[PDB]
Amino acid sequence: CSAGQISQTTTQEPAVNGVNAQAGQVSLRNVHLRAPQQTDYVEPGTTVELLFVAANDSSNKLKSITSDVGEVTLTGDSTVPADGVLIVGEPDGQIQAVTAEVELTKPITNGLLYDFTFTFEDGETTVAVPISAGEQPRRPVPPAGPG
Amino acid sequence: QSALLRTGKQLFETSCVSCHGANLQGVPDRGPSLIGTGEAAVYFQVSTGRMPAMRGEAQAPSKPPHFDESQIDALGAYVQANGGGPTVPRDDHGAVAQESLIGGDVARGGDLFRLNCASCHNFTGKGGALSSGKYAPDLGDANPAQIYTAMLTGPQNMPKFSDRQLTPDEKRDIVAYVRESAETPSYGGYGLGGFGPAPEGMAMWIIGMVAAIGVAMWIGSRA
Amino acid sequence: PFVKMRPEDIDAGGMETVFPWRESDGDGTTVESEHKLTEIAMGVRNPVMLIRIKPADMHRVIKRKGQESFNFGELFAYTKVCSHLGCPSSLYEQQTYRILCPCHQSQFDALEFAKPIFGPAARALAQLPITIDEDGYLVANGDFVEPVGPAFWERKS
Amino acid sequence: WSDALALGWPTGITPEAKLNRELWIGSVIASFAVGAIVWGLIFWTSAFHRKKATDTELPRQFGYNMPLELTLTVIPFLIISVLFYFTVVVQERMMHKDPNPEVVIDVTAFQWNWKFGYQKIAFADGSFDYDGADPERKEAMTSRPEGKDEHGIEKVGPIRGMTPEDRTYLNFDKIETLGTSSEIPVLVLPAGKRIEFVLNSADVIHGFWVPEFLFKRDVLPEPKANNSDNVFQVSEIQQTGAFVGRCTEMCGTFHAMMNFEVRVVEPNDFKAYIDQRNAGKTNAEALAAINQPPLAITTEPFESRRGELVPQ
Amino acid sequence: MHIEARLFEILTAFFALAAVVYAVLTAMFATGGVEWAGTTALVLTTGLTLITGTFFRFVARRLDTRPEDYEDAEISDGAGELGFFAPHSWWPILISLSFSTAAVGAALWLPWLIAAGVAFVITSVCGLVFEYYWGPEKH
Amino acid sequence: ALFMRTELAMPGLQFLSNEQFNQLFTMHGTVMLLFYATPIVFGFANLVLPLQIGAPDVAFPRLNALSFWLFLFGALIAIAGFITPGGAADFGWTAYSPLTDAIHSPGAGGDLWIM
Amino acid sequence: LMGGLLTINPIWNLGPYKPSQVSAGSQPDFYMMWTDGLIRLWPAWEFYPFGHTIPQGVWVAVGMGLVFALLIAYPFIEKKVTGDDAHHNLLQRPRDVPVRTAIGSMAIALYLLLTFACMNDIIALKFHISLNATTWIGRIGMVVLPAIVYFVAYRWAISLQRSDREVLEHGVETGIIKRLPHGAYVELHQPLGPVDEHGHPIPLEYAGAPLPKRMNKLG
Amino acid sequence: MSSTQDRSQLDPEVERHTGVDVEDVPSAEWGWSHMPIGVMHIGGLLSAAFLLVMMRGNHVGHVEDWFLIGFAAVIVALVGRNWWLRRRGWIR
Ligand SMILES: CC(C)=CCC/C(C)=C/CC/C(C)=C\CC/C(C)=C/CC/C(C)=C/CC/C(C)=C/CC/C(C)=C\CC/C(C)=C/CC/C(C)=C/CC1=C(C)C(=O)c2ccccc2C1=O
Ligand SMILES: CCCCCCCCCCCCCCCC(=O)O[C@H](COC(=O)CCCCCCC[C@@H](C)CCCCCCCCC)COP(=O)(O)O[C@H]1[C@H](O)[C@H](O)[C@H](O)[C@@H](O)[C@@H]1O
Ligand SMILES: CCCCCCCCCCCCCCCC(=O)O[C@H](COC(=O)CCCCCCC[C@@H](C)CCCCCCCCC)COP(=O)(O)O[C@H]1[C@H](O)[C@H](O)[C@H](O)[C@@H](O)[C@@H]1O
Ligand SMILES: CCCCCCCCCCCCCCCC(=O)O[C@H](COC(=O)CCCCCCC[C@@H](C)CCCCCCCCC)COP(=O)(O)O[C@H]1[C@H](O)[C@H](O)[C@H](O)[C@@H](O)[C@@H]1O
Ligand code: HEC
Ligand code: HEC
Ligand SMILES: *C[C@@H](COC(=O)CCCCCCCCCCCCCCC)OC(=O)CCCCCCCC[C@@H](C)CCCCCCCC
Ligand SMILES: *C(=O)CCCCCCCCCCCCCCC
Ligand code: FES
Ligand SMILES: [Cu+2]
Repeated sequence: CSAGQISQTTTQEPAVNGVNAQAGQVSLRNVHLRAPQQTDYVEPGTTVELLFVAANDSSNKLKSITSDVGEVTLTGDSTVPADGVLIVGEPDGQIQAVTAEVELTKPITNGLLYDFTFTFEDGETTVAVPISAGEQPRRPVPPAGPG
Repeated sequence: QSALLRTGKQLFETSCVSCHGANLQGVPDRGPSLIGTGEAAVYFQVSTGRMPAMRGEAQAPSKPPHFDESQIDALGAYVQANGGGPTVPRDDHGAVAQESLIGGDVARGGDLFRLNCASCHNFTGKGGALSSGKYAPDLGDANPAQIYTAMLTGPQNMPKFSDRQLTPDEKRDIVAYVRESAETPSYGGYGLGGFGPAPEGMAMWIIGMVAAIGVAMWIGSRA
Repeated sequence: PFVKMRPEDIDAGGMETVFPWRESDGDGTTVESEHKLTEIAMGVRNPVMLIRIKPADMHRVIKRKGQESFNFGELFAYTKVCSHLGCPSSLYEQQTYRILCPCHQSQFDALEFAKPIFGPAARALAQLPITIDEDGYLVANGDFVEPVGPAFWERKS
Repeated sequence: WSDALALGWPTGITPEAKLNRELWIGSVIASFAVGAIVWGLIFWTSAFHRKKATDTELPRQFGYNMPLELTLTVIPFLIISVLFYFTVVVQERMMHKDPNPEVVIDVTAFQWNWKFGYQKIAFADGSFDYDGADPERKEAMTSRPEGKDEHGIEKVGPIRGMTPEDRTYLNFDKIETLGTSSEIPVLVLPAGKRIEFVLNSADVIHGFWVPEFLFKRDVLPEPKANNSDNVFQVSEIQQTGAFVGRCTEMCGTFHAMMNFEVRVVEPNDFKAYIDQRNAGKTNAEALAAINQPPLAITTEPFESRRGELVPQ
Repeated sequence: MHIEARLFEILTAFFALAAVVYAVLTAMFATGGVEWAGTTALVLTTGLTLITGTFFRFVARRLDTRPEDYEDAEISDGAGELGFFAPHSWWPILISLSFSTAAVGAALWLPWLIAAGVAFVITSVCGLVFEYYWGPEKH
Repeated sequence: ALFMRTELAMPGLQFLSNEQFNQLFTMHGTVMLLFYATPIVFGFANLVLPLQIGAPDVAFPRLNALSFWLFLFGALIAIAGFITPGGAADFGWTAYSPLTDAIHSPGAGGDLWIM
Repeated sequence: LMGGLLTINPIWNLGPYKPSQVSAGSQPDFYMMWTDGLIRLWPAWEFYPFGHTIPQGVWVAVGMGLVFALLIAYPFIEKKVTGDDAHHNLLQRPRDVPVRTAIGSMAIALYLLLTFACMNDIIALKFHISLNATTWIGRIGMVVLPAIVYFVAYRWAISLQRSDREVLEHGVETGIIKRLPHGAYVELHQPLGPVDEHGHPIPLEYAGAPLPKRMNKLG
Repeated sequence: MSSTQDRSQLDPEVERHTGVDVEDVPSAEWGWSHMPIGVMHIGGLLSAAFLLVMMRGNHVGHVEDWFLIGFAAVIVALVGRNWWLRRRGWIR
């Protein structure tokens, strides 16, 4: 009975940090926020970078503003997807051109979900983007004195 | 090398884009997304053989590998260039490091394998059952780089024990344990599996107790 | 043996076993420690799995009463000691989100609250509240709201 | 009358298919001319009932009629002999094997979708000095000088010296009409040329079966090694438009999801197709450049979902 | 007997004819060469009917007309004592359980179950073949 | 077959999945060819062939029980792919080899089908 | 031989007991695998009285107290049911007492079910079955498979009776002779007791003994 | 032929009157040989009632409840057929 119809394999998510978004005719996969998280929250004014791909299911290429909170800037090399990808920047170890990044003006921490609204030529989607890092291992905790 | 990325693309187009959409996306309810999983994920999922698969079932099982090491680097670097995430650890030759991964400790690896995951598999790394048809596999036929990239990017139903959840010292330490727990012989007899009492029962009955009743019917008569 | 924890350590689709360490009982380098410190490792009702649900699957979650703010974004903390007969339910399935126990194979739903999907258990496996500390470390936001181990007579009123 | 008597073919679009359909019409005339007289024999020997006036007296009781047996062992042999001669004279016209084709399509056929090649074009009208690429055919000939042991073996490979996971049969091309799981692969072909099809499959046997070619072939994995003349020419294609193409072996699960199209365009539309694709455009853009609807028109790219009771 | 030797001689003539004509028609007329996969199957189905027909011809020459096989033979001409048939026996069900355990060890690749099923095959095959040869218990 | 034919009654995948259908015609083709026809061609033999040739019993009267019980316990362990979670053989009755080698259709049901 | 040649309880492969780490098997020794297999199969029925809790584990604490109270006190149970108020020294062959053999085979197969669904985990591991499916197979099997094995056991004991109550009315079976003047086939039965003047002997009475069914086992 | 006869005087016994006759089962005096048949009817019916109670539990897979309905309806059908045939004396 486990064979086909509601399968435990094709009804799955990839083991990766950022969310997906099938809606709005732009295939929007692995959107996350690369944010080196120094304290409780990352303080306002810190520039932290938003990452995704924007695959096309055909051409939707516009990337109007895509801003909910944090003053999202973009790059003019944005009219890429004609049944193709839009790789934003290097997420994590992508060694090989759109520096999408936010100037927070709100304290954000890792482990939360933050509603970003990606608007396109076809529509907009709220994604509840996470904070991610494929960073180096954890910064060294101070070893506690016994007692 | 860009020709290596092109080789990864040539193998990508003619094996999977029925279930990954050829923009490294996810074909909905037929195959999930693939960016961000990375070269480590593709090394474990094709070097074991699993993901060039043939049905979406309870879980996609192990199988012979569909590509070789001269092409896994191409396919994993292609998925890391399209996406980007964990990478497979490599030695001073540029090839995939498989022997430099066994850590210098085993007992820490024993306790850490035992705490963090041996709930699912077994003590020595034999398989274990899972919820609805899915199952943990045996760790005996497991390349150490596949073990590191198995815990590094968790394929199916296993948690991805990340670079920050378990440190690479700890992950080298776990693959030091499992390559000397599924490799060391069973001290003191045949190893009736790795999990104890049910094979020991079934080998009590048909090996020991059937021989006992056979001796008892050779000695006593019947009337 | 106990390293303090951040949310950036565990990532999406990850079980991780946490223990109630404190700032008082520090490293295991003193004999007044390793007995407030192995007490944590020997006490039955201590282990808690720290679930990091993939944030594409946060719309499938439905919390229960008195327990709506016991997440931390997508960090859940369900106990490891199961509902009935107290084995650690340290099997965890991402992409189906089921805390499976080994001793009697009783699933629990990681999404909603650890209600038993299937098995011989009939009670919600307990959930621990989470906040981050000053300096950004994962701490418990109090005690469990229910007794955490296996069931017995004096319970549920 | 000619379509309903032919047990409902699709009518031919190549002279291969026209002549094959004529032989099927003649052969169902032969099969119904056998079955009509033999159903006449059965439904007229069901006029030999047990008669009510038939007393306790058995029938003719004969058996063992040698001259009648010689006649009806000679006449089905004549039927199958004339059908075998017409079969062989149409078997000559299935691959004429012209060394001078007009457009060669490298139909490779991977796990659960297709990819069409355009390996070589050469018009007898005079156009299209176009060829195939071939830097992509790199091997997996595992000629490593030493394996797990330390000396002597220099192990070369499993099959013919190479690994099974090899891909050296698998020829590629600059132009590639790749078929994704949400866009059906659209081969387009010039009307009235000599269209060669060289067939390879990356993984597993299935079938290049256009219904209206009235012909198929199986994409065997390494067909040169497996004695399989995979290649076949199609003599012309008269009728333009779009034609469905199915998949006609067993591939594994997503097997009805392997449809393609062979859209037959005019030769100047073929000019404006590839000369609006050498300047690199995808399939929908190249079909929009020749005033023709870009998506697959005779088959929709049906559901990536799994059922009508899966929750989306 | 006579007619089984003639029967498998007819099958031997046709199988040898088909084997040699398939070998010499796939030597030419084929794409690469001899098919080698129905050719040797035809050569050894010729071998099958060679073994059966050669043994039946060996028997049919070293025999008279059998009082069974003789046309116009009364029943009292061949009414003697036939050989032993087995009565009731519960070993074939154990043969099948043993060979099925070995097969599901060879399907679900369980080498312990392969070895145990082969051990049950040996035990049950012994129980079948010794069934009418165990002497009484000597006490 | 009635499950397959409920499935083909409408162009959707309305009743059961793709993979269950590919298991469905395969196990169906076997338990109509190799587990329905192939046994009954000796089942009528064990009915009436010793009756027709004047034989007291069939010639190897334990090995006929062995034939029947090996048949039934090959048939049950070939139907036993349906107990498996990925199900039985999705490749056809024809079972062509680039689809049956363990890279392709890797489940346990094909192995149970084979043995 | 099996203490040397076969490993058992490899406690070094296992760990020290720490209450935060488990195996996947976690199964007891086999003579107690029917107990928590009964935990693995009892379908999560808990009660909640006024401010308290009866959990699942009460049931098997009843259930192990149930089966033992049927296994200690069985001879008094069937002394009440049957009416065996007699000093019995001779045994009865287990075919000669079909409902008691069938109740016993219910208990044997119920034990085999509760055990064979206590390695539920490793069965669903190796013999590739859904784990939920094999514990439902056990959970229905403990209700329907004692009924199936009761039917098969009772009628199989009666047919084992009839199989050695026709070896007395007839002989013991051997090879076949044909009858001489006509075409017949008799099995040439060899009688066990005194014979009459014709093709049938004096049929013996049953005596609770294993009667030989092969002339092989005779001289 | 190398065998002796067998003669066993047991303590033969309800006392040889109510139960099963010695031609229904070929040895009824040699042991207990008849369960009263209301016990197995109510045992089957209570088995099917238990399989129907087994829906109540931790449960999301309703593909199982069709197996429980199926194995309960089979047992209810067998018990009802068997009781109906004894109510009519094994007819149809
Ligand atoms: C005789 C019977 C128990 C009647 C008692 C009276 C009855 C009414 C009391 C109530 C019992 C009912 C209500 C509940 C059942 C619970 C059950 C009886 C628990 C008590 C423990 C005990 C008495 C169990 C029953 C006795 C036991 C099953 C007898 C063994 C079976 C036979 C008759 C012996 C010969 C078998 C021997 C030759 C070996 C053959 C090989 C076969 C395959 C062994 C089967 C087998 C077994 C039996 C395992 O235990 C086992 C454990 C772990 C792994 C595998 C196996 C395994 O394969
Ligand atoms: C005579 C002189 C004295 C010498 C001493 C003799 C005593 C034996 C002990 C000596 C050392 C041998 C033990 C080896 C060490 C050892 O443990 O034995 C393993 C177990 O493996 C297997 O099963 C494969 C073995 C198959 C052989 C036949 C199976 C035995 C059968 C007969 C047992 C019967 C049981 C009852 C059947 C039930 C009846 C059912 C109806 C095999 O190791 P290996 O194959 O190499 O690899 C492992 C991987 O199997 C493993 O999956 C992997 O996970 C790793 O463990 C890896 O190390
Ligand atoms: C010699 C006779 C054999 C009996 C042996 C054992 C009986 C010993 C009784 C001695 C103590 C009597 C009351 C004082 C001892 C006491 O105060 O506690 C009680 C502790 O007695 C128990 O263990 C068991 C009984 C509980 C009281 C009532 C039980 C019997 C009745 C009520 C049940 C039958 C009717 C209901 C349904 C029946 C079955 C199905 C219909 C109840 O626990 P609890 O209520 O959870 O109270 C908590 C504080 O303990 C803690 O400090 C504090 O933290 C609190 O928060 C709380 O946790
Ligand atoms: C030694 C030889 C032994 C031979 C025994 C052979 C077994 C007999 C037949 C067994 C049929 C098994 C069919 C199971 C097929 C199956 O997987 O169904 C599952 C649950 O079904 C079931 O277990 C119900 C079937 C219960 C069978 C009735 C038991 C009969 C007894 C008599 C047999 C006991 C034998 C024990 C032998 C012990 C020795 C005794 C001497 C649904 O749950 P699940 O798959 O996890 O969840 C789904 C997602 O997977 C899926 O994606 C989604 O779509 C949803 O469907 C979701 O619910
Ligand atoms: C069955 C068709 C299919 C085949 C062929 C295929 N994929 Fe898979 N892919 C899937 C399915 C189904 C999964 C589900 C398993 C999962 O995601 O946990 C998946 C998941 C993956 C994963 C794991 C993702 C993660 O987050 O862990 C990787 C890596 C992957 N595929 C890569 C590949 C590569 C590389 C190829 C070779 C070009 C390939 N696949 C071929 C469909 C396929
Ligand atoms: C459910 C919890 C789960 C836990 C936790 C888990 N595994 Fe996995 N493991 C699985 C499953 C399921 C697979 C199979 C995934 C697949 O087939 O795509 C697997 C695959 C593997 C494999 C591949 C086996 C092979 O034949 O190639 C290895 C090795 C492995 N795991 C080891 C580990 C390691 C190392 C850890 C971390 C210390 C771990 N397991 C934790 C369930 C788990
Ligand atoms: C996905 C599931 C389909 O399940 C559903 O969707 C609906 C559930 C169907 C309801 C079940 C009704 C059955 C009633 C039982 C009546 C049986 C006859 C009398 C028995 C007392 O897919 C499946 O689960 C399909 C189920 C797989 C069936 C396997 C067939 C048996 C295989 C064999 C290994 C079993 C061992 C022996 C069986 C008996 C042998 C006799 C010779
Ligand atoms: C679960 O993964 C199985 C997938 C395929 C299930 C299809 C079931 C079709 C019917 C099988 C019938 C078997 C015997 C039933 C007896 C009535
Ligand atoms: S012991 Fe884990 S739920 Fe019963
Ligand atoms: Cu196909």
